[PDB]
Amino acid sequence: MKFTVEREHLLKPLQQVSGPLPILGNLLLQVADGTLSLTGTDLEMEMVARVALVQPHEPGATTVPARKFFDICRGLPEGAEIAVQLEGERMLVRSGRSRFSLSTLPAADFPNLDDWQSEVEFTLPQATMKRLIEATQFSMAHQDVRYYLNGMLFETEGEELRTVATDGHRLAVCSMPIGQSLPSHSVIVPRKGVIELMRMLDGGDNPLRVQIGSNNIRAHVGDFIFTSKLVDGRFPDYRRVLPKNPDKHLEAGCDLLKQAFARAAILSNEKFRGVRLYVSENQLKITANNPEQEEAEEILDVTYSGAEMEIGFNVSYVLDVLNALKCENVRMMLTDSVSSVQIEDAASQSAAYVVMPMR
Amino acid sequence: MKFTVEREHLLKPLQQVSGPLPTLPILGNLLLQVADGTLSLTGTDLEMEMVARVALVQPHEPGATTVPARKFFDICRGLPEGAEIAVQLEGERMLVRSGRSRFSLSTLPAADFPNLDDWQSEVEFTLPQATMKRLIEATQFSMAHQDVRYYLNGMLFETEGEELRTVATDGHRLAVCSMPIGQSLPSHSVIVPRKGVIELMRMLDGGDNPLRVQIGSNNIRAHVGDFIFTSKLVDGRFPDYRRVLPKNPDKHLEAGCDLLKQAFARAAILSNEKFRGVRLYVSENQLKITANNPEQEEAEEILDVTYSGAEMEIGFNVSYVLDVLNALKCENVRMMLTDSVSSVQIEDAASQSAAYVVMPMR
Ligand SMILES: O=C1Nc2ccc(Cl)cc2C1=O
Ligand SMILES: [Ca+2]
Ligand SMILES: [Ca+2]
Ligand SMILES: [Ca+2]
Ligand SMILES: [Ca+2]
Ligand SMILES: [Cl-]
Repeated sequence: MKFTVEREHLLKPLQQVSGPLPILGNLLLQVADGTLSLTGTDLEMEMVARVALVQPHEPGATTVPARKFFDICRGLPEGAEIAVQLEGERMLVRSGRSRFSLSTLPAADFPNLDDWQSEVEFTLPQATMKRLIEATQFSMAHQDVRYYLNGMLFETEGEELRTVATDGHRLAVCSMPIGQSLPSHSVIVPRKGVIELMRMLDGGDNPLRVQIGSNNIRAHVGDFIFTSKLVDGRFPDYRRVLPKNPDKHLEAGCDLLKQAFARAAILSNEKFRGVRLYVSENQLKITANNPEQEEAEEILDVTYSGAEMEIGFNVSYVLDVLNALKCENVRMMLTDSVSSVQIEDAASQSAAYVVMPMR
Repeated sequence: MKFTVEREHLLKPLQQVSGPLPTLPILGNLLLQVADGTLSLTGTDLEMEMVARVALVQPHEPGATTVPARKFFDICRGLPEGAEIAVQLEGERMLVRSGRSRFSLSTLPAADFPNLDDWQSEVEFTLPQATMKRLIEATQFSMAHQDVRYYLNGMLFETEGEELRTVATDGHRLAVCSMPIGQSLPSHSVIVPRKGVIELMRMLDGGDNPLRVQIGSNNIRAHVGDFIFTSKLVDGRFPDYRRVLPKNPDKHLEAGCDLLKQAFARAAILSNEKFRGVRLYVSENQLKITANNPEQEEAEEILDVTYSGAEMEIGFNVSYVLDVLNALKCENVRMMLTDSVSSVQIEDAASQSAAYVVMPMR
C-alpha cells in the first residue's frame, strides 16, 4: 500500500472517521480503485470516508492509530503533501523533511459490520435530517435500563420522515416532508449513532441517501457513509403521549419565558432545579425556593385562557425545549396540575414537546 | 443599606470580585458596602481580596452585608440589558428587585466578613497595564502547581533601580522577564502566590489607565481604575535565579519560532506519553528533532537553522520547550547551549528582556 495525497483532502475525512472513536482506536486505510478509504468503528457503528488518489499509488490496506495519524496530518503545514508507504509492522508517513513511523495492526483484524439488507430507502436534503435531529435529540435518554430509550425513533409515514425522542419524563417529536410516498416504518437509532450522524451533516445543500434495514441504518452524503446497528426494542407511541384535550392555553414570548425560567431557577434547589407556575387571567407567575429559604418570583404578562391553576416543572426540561425552538412565541397547552403539558412554537407545527410536571 | 444600579455597572465588578472564590459559607459571599456615594464589593479567599468600587448615581442608603456571590451574580447577569437593579438589606435577607423580578438572598453579617489585616507599603510605583501584562504572561506558565516546595507555587516580583522583574520556576524550568519602569525603585524581592498572579493578570483590561502597585514586607496591592487587588505574600525565600542561568552558553542556535514550534509539536505526537522526551541533534546550520516511544514508533524533523557550534545531542521534555515557544510569540528564537548534561537558555532572538532555562532530560 502506497499513496501520496494533499493534507487538505485528508483533513475533513480524518475528522469524520475519528469519531466513533484495541483495534477500535485505529483507522482502517484501504487503497483500491484509485480511492483511499478511511474507516473508524466502535463495533456498533462505522464511518467511512473516501478520497480520490491522482498521484501514483499502490493498492493495499492497514490500520493505524487514529489520533496519532490525525494529529500528524493536522500538524503539518497548510499545503503539505503527505506520502504514505506501508512497510510491514510500520506505516511510514513523510511530508517535506518530516518523517513518522507508526505501528500497524492488520486490516484483516479490523471489525467489519456484517452484511445486511436495505428494506426502506429515500433521499432528503441533509439540512432536513439535521433539523429533525436537532429538534429532538436532547430528549433522548442516557443509559436508561429501558435501553430502547437511549436513542431516537426514525419513522416514515406517508410523505414525512419523523423523529421521536423520550426519556420517560419529556418527549420531543418533529416531522418533515420529503416529497415522496413512503411505507409505514419505524426503527430506533442508538444515541451515540444519532450524535455521530448529526456531526456528519454540515450546512451545505447536499442530498443525503438513507437506507434502513431490519437491524441497521445507513446514511450517505458526499463522500461519507455512516452505518449503525439499530436498537431492538419497542418504542413508545408519541400519539398516546400528546395531551388528548388540553383546556388551558398559554402563549408568551419564547425568550421572555426562557429568561424568567432561568432567573427563578437560580434560587431553586441546586440538586434538582424546579419552578412553580401559577397561571391566571393574563398573567404568569413563576416562583422558586431552596433549603436556605431564599425565594425568586417572576411575573409575566401573558396570553392565557382557562381556569386558574398551579403546576411545577423541572427547569432543564423547559429550558431545553425553549432553546430548541428558537422562535418568537411559544404556546403551552395544559390540562391540570398532574398532567403533562405540550409546548410548541406558536408559528410552526412541525415539532411538538411534551413535558411531565414536577412535584 | 439600599441602592439601585444599572445592571451593566454591576456586572464586570461582580465578575472581578468573585475571582478569588466553598470551604465555609461566608467565603462564598461578597461583602457589599454603601458609604459616601459608593458601593464597594469585596471577595476574598483569606489569602487575597479583590475590591471594586461602583459609583451610585441613584438614591441610596448606607450600610453593609454579605450575600452569596454566585447567586447574586447570576441574578444580575440573567436580567435584561439595561435593567435597573434595586437592592435593600432586610436583616437576615437581602431583597433584589428589577421590574417584576424579585429575589431574596440569605445574608451573613458584614462584621463577620474576613478582613485582610492592615499593613504598610515599603515600595510604590506606577506602570502601564501592558507592561505588567507582559511581565506576567512571559513567566506565569513556569510557576509550580501544588509543589511541596511551597515557595515555587508563585511568582517572584523583584524591583531594583529602574527595573521590575518577574521570575517563575518549578525546579525543572525557569522563566525570567525584566521591564523598565522609569522610576528608580528600592531593592525589594517578594513572592506572589500563584492564585494572586492569575487574579492580577485577569484584572488588566488592556486599556489606557495605569496600574499603581504598592509592596510591603508581607503584602502586595495593585490599583487599576476602580479595582483594588490585595494579596498576602508567600513567606519564603525564592531560590537565586541568577545562578541557574548558564554561565557561558556559547553554542548559539537561531531559527524561526513557528518553524521550531510546529516541528516540536509534531515530534511530540510520538514521544513517551508520560515523559515526553524528544532528542535534539544540532549540526552545521541544521537541527534534527527526533522522538520515539516505548512502542518503537519514531518521528523525525529536520530544520534549517543558523548554527556553527560543535555537534551535540541533548534531550528535553517537549512540553517545556513548547511552553517557551508559545510564550515567546516572536519571529525568531535563540537557543544557547553548553553540552548534553547542561540546561539550555532560550530567548527571543530580538530581545534579552525575557529568558528561559530548561533542564535537560535523560
Ligand atoms: O412511555 C412513556 N409514557 C410517557 C408519558 C409522558 C412522557 Cl413526556 C413520556 C412518556 C413515555 O416515554
Ligand atoms: Ca500542495
Ligand atoms: Ca496500530
Ligand atoms: Ca503490528
Ligand atoms: Ca448521496
Ligand atoms: Cl477527493
